[PDB]
Amino acid sequence: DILSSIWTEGLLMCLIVSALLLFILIVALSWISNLDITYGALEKSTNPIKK
Amino acid sequence: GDIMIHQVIHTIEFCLNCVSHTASYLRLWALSLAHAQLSSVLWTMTIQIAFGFRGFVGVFMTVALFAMWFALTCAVLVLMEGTSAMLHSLRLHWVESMSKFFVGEGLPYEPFAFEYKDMEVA
Amino acid sequence: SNIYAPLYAPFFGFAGCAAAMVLSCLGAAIGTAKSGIGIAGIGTFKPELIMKSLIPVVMSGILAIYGLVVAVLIAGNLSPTEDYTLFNGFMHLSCGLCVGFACLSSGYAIGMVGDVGVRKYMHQPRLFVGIVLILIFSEVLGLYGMIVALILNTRGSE
Amino acid sequence: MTELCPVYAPFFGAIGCASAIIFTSLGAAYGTAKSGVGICATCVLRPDLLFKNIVPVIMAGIIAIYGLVVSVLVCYSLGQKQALYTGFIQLGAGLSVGLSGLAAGFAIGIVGDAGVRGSSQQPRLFVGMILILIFAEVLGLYGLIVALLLNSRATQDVV
Amino acid sequence: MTELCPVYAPFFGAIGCASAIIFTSLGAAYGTAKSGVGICATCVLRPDLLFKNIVPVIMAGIIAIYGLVVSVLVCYSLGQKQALYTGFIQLGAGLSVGLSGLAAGFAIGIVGDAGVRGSSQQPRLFVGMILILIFAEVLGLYGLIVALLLNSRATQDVV
Amino acid sequence: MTELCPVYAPFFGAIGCASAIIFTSLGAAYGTAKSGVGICATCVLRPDLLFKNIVPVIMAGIIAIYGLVVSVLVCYSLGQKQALYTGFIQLGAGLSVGLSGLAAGFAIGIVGDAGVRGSSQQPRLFVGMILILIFAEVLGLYGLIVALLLNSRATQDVV
Amino acid sequence: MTELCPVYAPFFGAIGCASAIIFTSLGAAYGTAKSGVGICATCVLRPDLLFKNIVPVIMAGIIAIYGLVVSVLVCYSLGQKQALYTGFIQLGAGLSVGLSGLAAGFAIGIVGDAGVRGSSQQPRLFVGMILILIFAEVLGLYGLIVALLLNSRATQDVV
Amino acid sequence: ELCPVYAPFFGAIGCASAIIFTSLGAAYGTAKSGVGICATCVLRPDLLFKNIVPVIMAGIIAIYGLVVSVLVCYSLGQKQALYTGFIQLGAGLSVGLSGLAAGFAIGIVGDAGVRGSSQQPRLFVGMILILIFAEVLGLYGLIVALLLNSRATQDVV
Amino acid sequence: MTELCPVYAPFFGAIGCASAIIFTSLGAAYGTAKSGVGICATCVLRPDLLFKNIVPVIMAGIIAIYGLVVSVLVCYSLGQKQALYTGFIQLGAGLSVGLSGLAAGFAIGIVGDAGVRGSSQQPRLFVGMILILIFAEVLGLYGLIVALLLNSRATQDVV
Amino acid sequence: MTELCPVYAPFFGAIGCASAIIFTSLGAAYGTAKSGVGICATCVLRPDLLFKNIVPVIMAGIIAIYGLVVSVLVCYSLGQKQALYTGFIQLGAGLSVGLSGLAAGFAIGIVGDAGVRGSSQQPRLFVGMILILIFAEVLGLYGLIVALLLNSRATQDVV
Amino acid sequence: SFSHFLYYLVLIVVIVYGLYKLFTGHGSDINFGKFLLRTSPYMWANLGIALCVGLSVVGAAWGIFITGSSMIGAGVRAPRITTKNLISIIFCEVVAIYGLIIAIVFSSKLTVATAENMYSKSNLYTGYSLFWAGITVGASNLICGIAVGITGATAAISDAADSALFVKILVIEIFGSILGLLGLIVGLLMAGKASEFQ
Amino acid sequence: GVYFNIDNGFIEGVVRGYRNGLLSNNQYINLTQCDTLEDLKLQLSSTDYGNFLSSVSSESLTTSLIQEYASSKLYHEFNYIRDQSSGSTRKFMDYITYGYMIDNVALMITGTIHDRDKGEILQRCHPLGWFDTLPTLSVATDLESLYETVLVDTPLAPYFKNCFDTAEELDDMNIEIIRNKLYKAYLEDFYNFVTEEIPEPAKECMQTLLGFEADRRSINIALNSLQSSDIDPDLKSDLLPNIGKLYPLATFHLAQAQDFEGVRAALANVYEYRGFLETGNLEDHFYQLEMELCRDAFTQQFAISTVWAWMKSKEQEVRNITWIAECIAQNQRERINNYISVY
Amino acid sequence: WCCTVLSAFGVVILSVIAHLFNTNHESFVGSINDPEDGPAVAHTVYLAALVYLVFFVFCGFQV
Repeated sequence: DILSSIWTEGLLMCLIVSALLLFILIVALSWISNLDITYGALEKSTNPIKK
Repeated sequence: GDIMIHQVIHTIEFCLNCVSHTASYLRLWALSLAHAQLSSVLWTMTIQIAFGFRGFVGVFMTVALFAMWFALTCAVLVLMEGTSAMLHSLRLHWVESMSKFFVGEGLPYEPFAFEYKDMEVA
Repeated sequence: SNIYAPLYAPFFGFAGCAAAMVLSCLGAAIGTAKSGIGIAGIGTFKPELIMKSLIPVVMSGILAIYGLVVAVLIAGNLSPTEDYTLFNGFMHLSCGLCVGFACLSSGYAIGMVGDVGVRKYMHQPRLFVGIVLILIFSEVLGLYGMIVALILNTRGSE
Repeated sequence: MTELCPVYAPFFGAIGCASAIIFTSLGAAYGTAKSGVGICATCVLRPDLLFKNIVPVIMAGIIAIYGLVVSVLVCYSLGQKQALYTGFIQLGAGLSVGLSGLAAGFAIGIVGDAGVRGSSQQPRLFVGMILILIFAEVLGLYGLIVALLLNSRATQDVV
Repeated sequence: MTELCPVYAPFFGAIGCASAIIFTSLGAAYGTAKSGVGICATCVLRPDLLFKNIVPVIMAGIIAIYGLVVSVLVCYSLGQKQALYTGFIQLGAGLSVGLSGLAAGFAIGIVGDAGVRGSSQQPRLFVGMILILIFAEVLGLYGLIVALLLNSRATQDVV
Repeated sequence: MTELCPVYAPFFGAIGCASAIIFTSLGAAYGTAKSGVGICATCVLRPDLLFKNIVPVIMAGIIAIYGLVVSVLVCYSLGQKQALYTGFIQLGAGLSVGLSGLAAGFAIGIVGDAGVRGSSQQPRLFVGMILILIFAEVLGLYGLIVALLLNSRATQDVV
Repeated sequence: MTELCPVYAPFFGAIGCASAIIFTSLGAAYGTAKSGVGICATCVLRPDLLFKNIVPVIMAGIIAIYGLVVSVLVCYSLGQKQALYTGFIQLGAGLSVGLSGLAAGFAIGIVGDAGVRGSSQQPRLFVGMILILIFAEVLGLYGLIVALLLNSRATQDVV
Repeated sequence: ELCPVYAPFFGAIGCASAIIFTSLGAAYGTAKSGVGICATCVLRPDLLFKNIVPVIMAGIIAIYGLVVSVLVCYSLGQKQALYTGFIQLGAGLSVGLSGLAAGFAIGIVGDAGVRGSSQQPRLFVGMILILIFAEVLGLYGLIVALLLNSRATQDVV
Repeated sequence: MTELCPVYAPFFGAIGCASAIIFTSLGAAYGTAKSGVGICATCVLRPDLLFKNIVPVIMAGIIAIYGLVVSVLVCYSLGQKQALYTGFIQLGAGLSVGLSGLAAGFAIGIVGDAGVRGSSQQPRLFVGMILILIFAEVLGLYGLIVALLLNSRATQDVV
Repeated sequence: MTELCPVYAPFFGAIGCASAIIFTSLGAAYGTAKSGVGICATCVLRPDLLFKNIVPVIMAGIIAIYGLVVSVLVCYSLGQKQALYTGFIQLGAGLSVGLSGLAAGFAIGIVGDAGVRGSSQQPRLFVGMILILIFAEVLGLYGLIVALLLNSRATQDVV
Repeated sequence: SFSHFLYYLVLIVVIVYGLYKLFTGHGSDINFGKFLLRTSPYMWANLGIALCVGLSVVGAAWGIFITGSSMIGAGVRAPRITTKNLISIIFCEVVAIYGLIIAIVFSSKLTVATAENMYSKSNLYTGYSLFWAGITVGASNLICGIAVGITGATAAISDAADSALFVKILVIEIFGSILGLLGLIVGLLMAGKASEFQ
Repeated sequence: GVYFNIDNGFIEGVVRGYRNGLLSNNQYINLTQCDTLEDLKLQLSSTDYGNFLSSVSSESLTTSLIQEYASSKLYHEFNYIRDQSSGSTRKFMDYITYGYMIDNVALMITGTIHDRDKGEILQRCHPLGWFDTLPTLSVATDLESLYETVLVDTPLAPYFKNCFDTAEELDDMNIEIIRNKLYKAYLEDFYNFVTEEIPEPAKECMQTLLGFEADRRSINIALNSLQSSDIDPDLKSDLLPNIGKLYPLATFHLAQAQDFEGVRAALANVYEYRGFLETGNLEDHFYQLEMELCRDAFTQQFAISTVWAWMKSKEQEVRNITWIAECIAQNQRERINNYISVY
Repeated sequence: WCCTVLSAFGVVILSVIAHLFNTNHESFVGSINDPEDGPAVAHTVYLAALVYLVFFVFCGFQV
């Protein structure tokens, strides 16, 4: 009943859990790094009618 | 001291720059090998094929292959890598030599003189 | 234990039922969301057509009901004290993939068709019969996968 | 489970009978969505052409019919023991009909959108449109023939 | 079973039989979609050319005919307990013809779209456009002939 | 099966034989498609250049012929009990010819397209077209030479 | 097969022999394609420079010749019972010449394109274009050097 | 046991990559520099010779790749220890990817420098200095490759 | 290495502890950054609302509190010879609270930014804003209570 | 290689200690980059606040200080004859502190950039900057407490 | 696309590995069944619970901000919509309610097992049941929250125009929430047959 | 369009709320029967505009003041939305702004060919196409100096480098060639940007609507060039927008056309434009089609195209208000029903 | 004019390499991989030098 010695069942569980963890981490970083600041409300535009 | 900020950056810059130039001195080796084995391969694949079977057609074969070898040896080598090693030996004098004692820029001296420039076109 | 019924077959059966339910829900939600886009788009101008044009939302709900029926009629005949052939496990997996992907296809089709048809129903009213006809075609598309799912389970449990 | 007929043999057949209806449904859904977009966007201007432009939707649904037929036949051909050979053969049949129907559905959707645009443009265009659409349907028909032949070949000589 | 004839063998034959029509169908679908967009764009304006400019779709269907022929030949040559060699040679023929047909369909679709756009204005361009279509078609013909040669090598002198 | 002639050895040969027509078919198809786009986009104004500016299509066909020659040469060398060494050699030869032909087809497509668009206005661009397309198709010719040397080595002094 | 001469040893050698010609052909094709676009667009206005601006095309041909030489020399060294050491060396040489030639083709195609567009209005930039093309060519030349010296080192002192 | 048959694989891949990655880096550098030069020298032919410098001292990266490749392959062996192969692979990767980074930097810095020098010539020295500091990256990669391969046969058993 | 207590059992507990703070910190940082951008955009024109619009930042901080509490409780429930049961309960609690806190922080940030931009216009939107923010915070609270229940159950009948 | 302390235990310790500075440095670098972009954009018009709006960079550096201190405290307990348990614990500490610091760095960078752009136009906003930015910092702080607790749990009663 | 090329690379690598294992004659070595059997059922059960509650909350919060951003955007001109439209938030948070209920129910079926019991038939059944029920609930409520949030945003936009539009559009969100209710029912049903690990 | 609300949900909500403020047909009918301009202001105050115009006296009220104040409110709203936008949405609105920055820079090169006056041009330069360096661009006396002032440091760089040379625009007329070719390049660039960096359905409801913009530009070019034979067709081909339903097949015949009959033959070629120019004036039918496309842009919910639809709808709504105000002040009430309302 | 200096150096180079080949020198011949056959290759290189001298005469007659 011994599965591939290199990829033991414990190591398989470790790597599938780590793959799920890294997938969640990559999704979260894809969302966070997608943040952009609404520059317009911050910078002072010299538009005469904006002011 | 008030010039301590300049002194510390000068000191760290000097030590790291000395080790950097001493390392950069290895690309004289690098260019030497580049030239040596590049000439080796060019000769091996032009003149070591020129003789061929030494037949009547072999005469034309060696003529054409020596023509190609000379064209490459000039245009590729002495122009391209000749200028490359010229400019690299010049990089020596830009950075490694002058950064040690070239204190800074000075006013160029251009006296008011004629030069007979633009004989026909300008 | 008999070799034809390994211990990991419930994994395959429950993967089938899970895929069935989840992906039928996904297709139904895509359909109902895009249909809701269309409904809210036409509501501002011609609100009187909302009740008549609500059909795609009900159709997506019917799609979800198809998915639920398949999922429950898979999950009914699975227990830890009963024999469970790996054949039955793959039959339930095939059932789940069948219904899930088929209802996802039909849900996407209902979503797009309902969106465009409802948005263009504001312009002239005769489009409603064509919209409902195309929607019936798109939902019987998922009904085909539903029928395949039922026949697959009935063959597997036998 | 004999080495001709292993315990995991029915997995291939299950995946085949799935993928058949799956991929035919994908193709039918894409074709129906594209054609319905065209119909609902052009019948606003020419409402009298709707029951003529509806034909692409029917021909897209024919792909779903093809997948339904293949899946039903494979479901008949399944069995706990069966053969590994039957597994591969009906997997091939399912994948063949599914992908052929998916290609047919893509082609039907694109050409149906274009022809439904052009029908209100020119009434005579419809005969050429339906000819092109038949030529696209023959793709799904070819896939149906291949799947049927594979299913027939699957069982007759297994042990 | 035997090393030369393992039970895993018919996988390759079934996949070859499927792909030989799957990929030809994908190519024919792409060609028919592009050609149909071209037709429903042009023949709106000059409906008297919908007879003449239908042949790109015709040869796109011919590609699927190649796929059908090779697929049914493989299916007839299929069988349980076949030599593993037969499985690989059939899969090789199937992929060869299928992807050659896919490339041919890509070429036919693109060149047919361009040619029908051009011929909507200039009629004399039709002969050159059909000749380029013939080249794109003989691409798939090469695919068919190599598949047929592999099929011929598949049967005989094999244990 | 012995270690030098294992059962899975014909895998490499079959995949090589398939790819030797597949990849060259994609190359020839892309070249033909883009050349046809160019000629059908610019020949509508100048039909007189239709005969002259079709040469990229013929050269793509010649690339396809290269692939077919390699494919038939390898197909005449497969066998159930063939050496693994052969299998790898004709796989490498198939990849070499196919991908070299893919590159050549890409180059000829791009260059023939740009060339016909340019040469519509300027007649003497055609000689430059011919020269550069020869220098592009010698890519497929070089791939052909590599494939021929590999195939000729495959069957020699092999056990 | 012994420990140092496995049955799968010729894999690396054959795929090195191939990958050399594939990747060099890809680089040559990319360079030829971009150079051809440039030449056509630049000498449709100024056709007298056709014979001159063609040089990057021949330079890409020289890249192809580099790949051909590496492949033909590696092919002869290929052997049935060759040491796996020789297989790894041949694979390394093939990759080292092929990818280097692909990069050289990338660089020379971009430079040749842009330079021939520049030379349309200003003629003295030709010499600088030639020099930069030589500096791009020397990269493929370095790939040739490394591949040839590995190939020579492959066979000598082998079990 | 310390000498697997697959040990030369790592050395062969290191030798290959040492020229591969450096060739790609130098190729991108030369491509960007050349397009910049020929985009600027159309409006100013005479400064061509001075503006060529990005191409030369980007191709220095390919020179480094070649020299590492030769000094690694001349340590390849049929009976080389797994450790020799791994050290050769490490040196090859180091030089190749360091040269790739240097090629990226040199390419775009030289592009910016030639665009700037198209206007006024005093930017010449500054672009030289910046691209020196870019090429020193391939220099450090050469250093690492040299020391690794020097150790690669120190006390091999 | 007990059968019930494998040496790698502490993996799941340790990684659950790490993730319980990692994902909650990711969500809290997203919420705080988005809310801070919203505040900087809304009180640059009306800095009188600075004291009010800060609350979503505090809610993101409370999400971070949930993550910290779960992580420290897992720390206290973390050992060397603990069974796979305990390690997996710690993993499950960590993943549950981490995903819940990440989503809660995401919603808090986005709603807070949109809301403060609205409240720049409408003063009475702040009740709705706090209401929706509490509804979002209850999600992280739900994750916290789930992790609490698991961890409190993690020492029931351990070996 | 005892079961409790495998020879590959130091993988987890080394990777945890490495990541503890890697991810914290990535977060700090992103924070300093965005904040510095904001500073160079704002202080060009308002150089008076150059020394005042510098604090986002200050606590972005404090994030890297957290990374340094956690890595150093991990190094104090990293050894050869270490149990898989304690190696995994210090890996978990490394990941926790690194990813919490990375989140804090993202939040600090975005908040500080927005704050400097706003505070170029509103003195009253700087207090809101400080509050929001301390709230961003404290998340990485909580990650630091998590890592410290894991390290404190990584040394006692280990075999 | 570097990511897409990476996906194609990993796919071709796994296909090549499978082909190598099959060709060598050890194709049976890659046994998915053996992998399922030798994994502790606690892994499946606890991942099921964790992803159940986590994905339910993820869908809930996703829909919440989708509807909330639009609610605030439409509330700048029509302040009256917030109270009448918080029903959208309720229907979007009820999916998190479902996730919490199923998580706490599943926690009951999580017990210890003896050395022989660990991999028993009932133990494996329970582990896999909890896993797939958790996935079903989590994903079903994820897409439920997505649909409910989109519909609630549309309802906010419409209620910015008139209240009758909201009253008529609430049916769409009702069915969207019925999606998650169906997920609740089916997950609870497929997990009811599972007995605890004892 | 599920991801759309992560960054633009609030903006979409505010834009839809503004859309709920668009004048309905009943509002337009009420404004039509206004006796005088002051009564028009009084009845308009009942709408979302409210007391926007109460800052000026009744006797000082005029149609120009009506346009100025209503367009100022429009520009305030747009600037607010842009200031509260982020990322690709901000770039899209920036593109919109470039759409009028084209006109402002074209107006600014006028008065630089003949540097008679400045400052008053800046006052006349409407703020929707404003950029920060425009005041700096004002001081540049020489045309070339202004050219490099706009060739760099302005978003006008790609269009100017696309088809212009620093000495070329001296000969070219500002209206006939300079502004029209700049609109051309703007339309190809904007259509490309939409095809690259936009989500569905905002995709389609941008390509169709920008194609309509290109088509109206092409029709105006074709029907204005016939009166001036100095424009040779090849330049006209270089002037046509290269995008839209007309391209490829129709725009070539429009370029080669040399009379009204030829333009008619090449124009009724496509569907949407039979009888489009045969009856009435181009402007009214073009605005009606623009309103139809905008209405559709509002049928979509989760599409960033609602910003463009709101912009064009509100601009034509203020144009309708000004048309009614003129028909009342000029007492030309016989053609007051030329306003176009689709709400 | 280009052929002038090319042939100028070619005559000398061909003559010297021919002399080395005819002298049976280690650095050029003797090794197995070398062509050996010193007299034959030397005669061929003599002929190459002769034809380059012919090109010299032909090109220089234009001066």
